[PDB]
Amino acid sequence: FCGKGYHLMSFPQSAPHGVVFLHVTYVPAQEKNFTTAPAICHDGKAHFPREGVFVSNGTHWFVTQRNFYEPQIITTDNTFVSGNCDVVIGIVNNTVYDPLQPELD
Amino acid sequence: DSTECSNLLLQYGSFCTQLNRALTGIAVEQDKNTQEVFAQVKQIYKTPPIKDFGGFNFSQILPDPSKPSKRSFIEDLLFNKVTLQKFNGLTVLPPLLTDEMIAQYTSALLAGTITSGWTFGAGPALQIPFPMQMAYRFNGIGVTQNVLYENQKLIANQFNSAIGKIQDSLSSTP
Amino acid sequence: YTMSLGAENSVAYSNNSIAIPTNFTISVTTEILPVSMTKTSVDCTMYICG
Repeated sequence: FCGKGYHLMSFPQSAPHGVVFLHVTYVPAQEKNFTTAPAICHDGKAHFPREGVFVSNGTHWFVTQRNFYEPQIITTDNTFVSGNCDVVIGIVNNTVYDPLQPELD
Repeated sequence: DSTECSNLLLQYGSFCTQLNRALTGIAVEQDKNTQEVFAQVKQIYKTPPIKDFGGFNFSQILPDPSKPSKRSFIEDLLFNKVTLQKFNGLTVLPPLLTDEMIAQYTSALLAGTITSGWTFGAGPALQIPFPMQMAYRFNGIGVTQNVLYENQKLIANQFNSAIGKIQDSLSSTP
Repeated sequence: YTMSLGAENSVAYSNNSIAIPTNFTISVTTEILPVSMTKTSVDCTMYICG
């Protein structure tokens, strides 16, 4: 509607018998290939990302937002758990870090 | 081709040039209309030869490389249901985009939304597995991802059956 | 010649591959729309008779 890309804001400019809109949009660029999984298996339970996708740099699995690469370690705070680990097809086995165990010890 | 008529017609001035200018003006925008509907893709996106989309079957919307213009099955069904000169001054000018190129536009628009999602309309086309595309589109309507992932095989069957019924409702109902 | 509809592109689709942007570009593009035309009027009597 307002320009190509994800619309941020627009500025009107008057013209003789019309209007000129300056559509400021956000265009993603410089993409990288990755490997994804629908969910992460940990303790016989399936973990889905609250907001983002599971990506791996070939060795380690990360949780990143979907429009900008900012990988983060898969914790129990940026994922949610639903069901056992045998119904989702494409599950990968990995560890879901817990921010409560390290303090306890 | 009556000279005594054409000389008399000059007495009315510039009606004839006005009428041709108006008809040419509405003949150019007939091509603009098609251009702004279909020519919305920067590039001609292609579908992977191996078609594993998590159980989703886009065989009746994707092109067939045996049919005329490589039309899809529903597109061919559509072009056989509508099918129901120059004498003196009348001249039908051909469309700028042939049906083959419009079919290529709709194939690229359709192969980019299967592989890349809605990202190819906002920048660089970013690939994503189709099941995971359905998961984020389920997020868009307020349903969590696990509802798609735990019901993937039901959802794919429902989608395939619904496409099959579009085919039937078009192939029969006049 | 016959028109080329655009550059061919094949997206590297597979069941476990994604592409994620690492940077962005902020682009500003114009869009011109007419809103009004000249307010004209013709006197029918004066145009016809004069």
